[PDB]
Amino acid sequence: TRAKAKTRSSRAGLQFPVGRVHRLLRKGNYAERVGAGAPVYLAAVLEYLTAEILE
DNA sequence: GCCGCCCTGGAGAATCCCGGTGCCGAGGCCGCTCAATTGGTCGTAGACAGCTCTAGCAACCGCTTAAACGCACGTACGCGCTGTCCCCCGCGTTTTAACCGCCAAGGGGATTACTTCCTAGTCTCCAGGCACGTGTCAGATATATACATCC
Repeated sequence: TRAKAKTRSSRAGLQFPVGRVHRLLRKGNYAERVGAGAPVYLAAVLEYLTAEILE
């Protein structure tokens, strides 16, 4: 009985994809392990910088 | 009496406005579809605690001595002014090639799918290279002592 799946971006209240950023961090040869909050934080920072330049 | 010239009225055509209908840009909807999500398991990265030894730090001392500082002088150089000439800019005219639109065939390269096999990851065991400490040894250096000599 799986629950209703929701995205990690909606959990973090973001528009940038947390899962895509996590996959690019895991396959980008940056470290052996990637923490859970690191793609959330990096997606938030990227979304903020995009918001500043777009405004 | 006959013919020519000036003044004024109503009907035909051009233009503005509105309604019906067709076409371009964008958004909602649907379908595929693959990558994010969820759930469970497990190994290990890192947090935590503990002991030992070394570096840093605040505030003080004392001594030395070379660097910093202050001052006077002088003169070299930054800067302003003037001349001059030359070279770059503005403009008119002529050329010319960039740009766009065309063949004509062929290869390079990006994808999609598939097959195969070689090579690199992983695991276990072992041994020798690297790091550290030390005994020993030959080259470099300083002086002890003996011989020739000037006054």
